[PDB]
Amino acid sequence: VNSFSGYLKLTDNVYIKNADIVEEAKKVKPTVVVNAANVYLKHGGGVAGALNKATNNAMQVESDDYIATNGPLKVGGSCVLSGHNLAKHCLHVVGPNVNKGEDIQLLKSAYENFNQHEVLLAPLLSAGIFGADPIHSLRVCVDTVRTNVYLAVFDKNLYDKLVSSFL
Ligand SMILES: Nc1nc(N2CCC3(CCC3)[C@H](CO)C2)c2cc[nH]c2n1
Repeated sequence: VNSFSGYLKLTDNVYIKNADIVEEAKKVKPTVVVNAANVYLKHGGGVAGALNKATNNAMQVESDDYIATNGPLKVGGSCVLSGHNLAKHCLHVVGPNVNKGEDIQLLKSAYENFNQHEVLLAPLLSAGIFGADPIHSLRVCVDTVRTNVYLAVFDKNLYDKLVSSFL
């Protein structure tokens, strides 16, 4: 039993909800919140920009130190950093950005990072400003993640379309 509330159960391990991931994180304080990161951990917009704003830019400060030490992530890769006031940890995961020409096959690799964590609150990778089809992203998530994933979907219209079209 965990503290996630009001989710629709999609499969054995995947749950979905129409919710702002920022407000969901602040209420649940999950062990792991997933950020829709880029390789430079520059959290300017989308889910990343919103999560960082909620940390009063502490996420960005921590991220800049991480990059200065380690260099950029790989597309499809991840790193674990602090969750600040939102979660114990933030798993920064880089899904491919279609608006940069990045290979969509890397979306499966991106979701594989979730399997290193027993329970996660996450957005749909490569959705929103990353330019991929959120329906496809959900399919890859379901077919790749084996740990317990709670998806927060910001747009109510998109949430209903995801549910109604789910196979
Ligand atoms: N669950 C959730 N998702 C977010 N994003 C941003 C927009 C897209 C649609 C294009 C990509 C995704 C929809 O879920 C993911 C945000 C941003 C702020 N808060 C959020 N909360």
